[PDB]
Amino acid sequence: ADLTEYLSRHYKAPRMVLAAAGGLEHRQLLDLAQKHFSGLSGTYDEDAVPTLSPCRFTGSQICHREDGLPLAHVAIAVEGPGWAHPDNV
Amino acid sequence: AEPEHDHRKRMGLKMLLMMGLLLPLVYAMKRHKWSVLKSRKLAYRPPK
Repeated sequence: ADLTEYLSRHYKAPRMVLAAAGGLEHRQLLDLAQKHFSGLSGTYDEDAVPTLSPCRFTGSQICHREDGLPLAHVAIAVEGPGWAHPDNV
Repeated sequence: AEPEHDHRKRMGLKMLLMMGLLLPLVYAMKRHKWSVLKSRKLAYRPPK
């Protein structure tokens, strides 16, 4: 019930993309999309559809001290901007 | 006996007023750095 609720809420047509690359016409990709995907959100556009909300970055430390392991792993990061931002390049 | 008398009391008022600024300020500086330790949380996670 947890799993089907997740599926119901999230696997909805405006939120998913049929992608292809290779030896194909776009026309037949479009044809097969109407053939096999068209029963998804023809009247299923309903309920709180579903805003993400910003995540507060902190500036903090987690240190799992284990001297039994032979090499140290360290990852360090500042807060980056999202997908959208020109600053990424 | 003491011709410095009036000068030492003038510097004293300056000393007290300066220290009334610097003592809480250096305290905040020291607390700010000690923040990382004073709020730290430990967990012990042994195997099995």
